Amino acid sequence: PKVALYNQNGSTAGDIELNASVFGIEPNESVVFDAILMQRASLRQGTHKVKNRSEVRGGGRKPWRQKGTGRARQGSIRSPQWRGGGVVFGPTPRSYSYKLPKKVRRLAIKSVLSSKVIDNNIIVLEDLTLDTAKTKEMAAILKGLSVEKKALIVTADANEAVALSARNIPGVTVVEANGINVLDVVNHEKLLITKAAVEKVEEVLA
Amino acid sequence: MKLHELKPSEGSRKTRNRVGRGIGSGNGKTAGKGHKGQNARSGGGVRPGFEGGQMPLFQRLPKRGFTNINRKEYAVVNLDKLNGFAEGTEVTPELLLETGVISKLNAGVKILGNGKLEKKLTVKANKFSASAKEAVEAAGGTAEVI
Amino acid sequence: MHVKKGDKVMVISGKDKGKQGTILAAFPKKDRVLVEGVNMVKKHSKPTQANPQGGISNQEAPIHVSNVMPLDPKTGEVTRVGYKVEDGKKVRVAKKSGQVLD
RNA sequence: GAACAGUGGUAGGAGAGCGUUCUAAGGGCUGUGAAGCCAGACCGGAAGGACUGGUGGAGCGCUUAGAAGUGAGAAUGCCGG
RNA sequence: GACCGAUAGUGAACCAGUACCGUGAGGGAAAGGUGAAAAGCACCCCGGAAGGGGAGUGAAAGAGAUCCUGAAACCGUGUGCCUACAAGUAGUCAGAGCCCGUUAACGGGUGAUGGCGUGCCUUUUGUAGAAUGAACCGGCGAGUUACGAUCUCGUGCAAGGU
RNA sequence: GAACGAGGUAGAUGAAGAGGUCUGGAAAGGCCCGCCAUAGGAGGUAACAGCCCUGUAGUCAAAACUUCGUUCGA
Ligand SMILES: [K+]
Ligand SMILES: [K+]
Ligand SMILES: [K+]
Ligand SMILES: [K+]
Ligand SMILES: [K+]
Ligand SMILES: [K+]
Ligand SMILES: [K+]
Ligand SMILES: [Mg+2]
Ligand SMILES: [Mg+2]
Ligand SMILES: [Mg+2]
Ligand SMILES: [Mg+2]
Ligand SMILES: [Mg+2]
Ligand SMILES: [Mg+2]
Ligand SMILES: [Mg+2]
Ligand SMILES: [Mg+2]
Ligand SMILES: [Mg+2]
Ligand SMILES: [Mg+2]
Ligand SMILES: [Mg+2]
Ligand SMILES: [Mg+2]
Ligand SMILES: [Mg+2]
Ligand SMILES: [Mg+2]
Ligand SMILES: [Mg+2]
Ligand SMILES: [Mg+2]
Ligand SMILES: [Mg+2]
Ligand SMILES: [Mg+2]
Ligand SMILES: [Mg+2]
Ligand SMILES: [Mg+2]
Ligand SMILES: [Mg+2]
Ligand SMILES: [Mg+2]
Ligand SMILES: [Mg+2]
Ligand SMILES: [Mg+2]
Ligand SMILES: [Mg+2]
Ligand SMILES: [Mg+2]
Ligand SMILES: [Mg+2]
Ligand SMILES: [Mg+2]
Repeated sequence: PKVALYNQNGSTAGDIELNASVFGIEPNESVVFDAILMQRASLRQGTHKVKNRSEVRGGGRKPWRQKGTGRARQGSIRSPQWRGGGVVFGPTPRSYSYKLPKKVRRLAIKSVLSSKVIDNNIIVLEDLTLDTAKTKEMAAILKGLSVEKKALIVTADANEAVALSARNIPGVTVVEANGINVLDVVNHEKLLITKAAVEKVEEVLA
Repeated sequence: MKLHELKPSEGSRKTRNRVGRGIGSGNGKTAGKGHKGQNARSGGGVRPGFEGGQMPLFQRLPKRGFTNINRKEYAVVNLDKLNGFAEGTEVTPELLLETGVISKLNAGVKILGNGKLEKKLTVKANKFSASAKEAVEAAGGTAEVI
Repeated sequence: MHVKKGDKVMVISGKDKGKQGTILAAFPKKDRVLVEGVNMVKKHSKPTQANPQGGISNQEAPIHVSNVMPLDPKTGEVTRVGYKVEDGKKVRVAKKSGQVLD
């Protein structure tokens, strides 16, 4: 699709034609849901455990004889109904990761990119280039592009100065073209992407 | 999508049933297991195929046959699949495998005679059905064994 | 601590906000200081061997060190603290002016 | 929306929901008083939900989705009173 | 860290492998929170003291050490309605009288008297059961997870899929 | 055996608001304004702090002991 091309300073240098196979598909909402859920599950560390009745300290002996005392029969002071007892079926360390088919992954990232173009929240830049790695300059650039809220900045390769300048601004994330991903795209209002990065994204996804 | 307005595909996700959580649910108390007996017990139930001591079906019936060490399975290709190639193509196992017409070679390609072949082809395969050889030669082509 | 016994400071936070005084004592371990005329308390002391009258007594209670700032020598306004080395000897400097504090 | 019919129920099958803790994203509330607690003649078909006042003195809802140590009146249950 | 938050999480947030138990091997607890700061209540009064009542401090003392909150059982003080001719699974529906006055509703409290009415749970052909379980209140306390299988539903791609 | 380099075992330096004003026991909160940011990790501070403190990013540092690296007969 046809989109305005901008400079850093915020002046429009004509238009650029984004590949329709990437930026012009009908977004598959069910696929994007699945990709978001899958990606958030991948982030979980899953480090959680309880002690069952075997793992709690002590508890070997029968607390009192089976018959004759008038008490309920009990097998261990760490049986699960005892205060201080083992837990029945609590958490155990585990992974929550699973893989979607590679074609579903392709669809999902195309969907959210193509949805950014519909919502007019893509900003293609001629190039993005800071003289000094200075946060004040990045903040000025984002002001100029009318980037009020959160934004994902996508460069073709690692750009140390852009990375460093945006690092400390809240809700701005810098990423290489390789590093683009569904959750980062959907969780930033504006997508600032360089023309070099657009070409690099198209290369892979188309 | 927006992370604040996520919505699963209708019919993609159901709520799990949680038994033994009160009478209103319809699986309170006995948790759907009925009353007593081996099937209601924790860890309970007889092993698969057990018939409570009646001689199990598998044990009533005789073992049959043997397995050949040297069994050959061929990747079979019917004539309809050869129809997808270009005219005058030298169809080989390596091409079939590369194009994705077959997934695994196994003992070799065998050509079988299901469907119709219009296109003339030089088919090189390990085996042919009598039908398939005839059908390849009838279309003008060649059925070389390799 | 960024201030020490004898420093003139301004109280920047509390009931005594905007009150200047001298640090009478520092308590590094608690990160508190005692500032003259600041954070006065009425201690109800019984008769002892030392003071056999007893009575209620107005004394300073210490405040958190992060509620005081040293004053800039030049302007007389609160300053943050830096360190430079003069004559092979480290000194505190008012970040506001550049002037040495001590 | 109309008509017509139906709606006792144990084991049990099926469905639709309520509430709890945590997370993410919106959005909010709160020292001009959060949660909790106490009280009331309010609201919803139920699970339940508000509002007002008191106590309390710093945290907490809401929406959508996710994940579960997710709901107790009984076990001569365990611990405390 | 879509792990715990003081019955949890380590047995152990605290002087815990302690105290305590056992000849011994060994078993094995309970017990966190004044306040921002001790400013931890000078002084007066009752009392032998404990403990109070003032006065002070403090935002707060009904934050005073048994010190954040402060439920329930349980124990009391006061009193609006009822109660000493009555036969009671204790309610429910009917109902005067008396006392009140609300999230304002064909309201609230009490209840002479009338009708009806054998708790709950478990287990049973059948339980008010003279069968079982629970003194009461509170907290804790039971279909989970992993890896495989299969079916339904959903999605992607499709003679291919991965 | 030495030399050199990078580490470890202490540390050092380190930007920017007591901004005004409201409520309050207290302001880190509200409202209205600034500013720093290779630093908006964290903890603390009389309520919730990038700019109050300890710090953080970055940049430096070792007498001594120690780790690793580098160099010096078909
Ligand atoms: K069942
Ligand atoms: K309240
Ligand atoms: K019980
Ligand atoms: K314990
Ligand atoms: K009656
Ligand atoms: K009996
Ligand atoms: K401070
Ligand atoms: Mg054991
Ligand atoms: Mg016996
Ligand atoms: Mg435990
Ligand atoms: Mg079911
Ligand atoms: Mg049933
Ligand atoms: Mg039951
Ligand atoms: Mg049973
Ligand atoms: Mg039976
Ligand atoms: Mg059965
Ligand atoms: Mg500083
Ligand atoms: Mg009926
Ligand atoms: Mg809570
Ligand atoms: Mg549970
Ligand atoms: Mg109980
Ligand atoms: Mg507690
Ligand atoms: Mg414990
Ligand atoms: Mg002994
Ligand atoms: Mg109170
Ligand atoms: Mg408090
Ligand atoms: Mg208390
Ligand atoms: Mg009579
Ligand atoms: Mg009478
Ligand atoms: Mg009778
Ligand atoms: Mg019988
Ligand atoms: Mg029995
Ligand atoms: Mg009994
Ligand atoms: Mg410094
Ligand atoms: Mg407070």
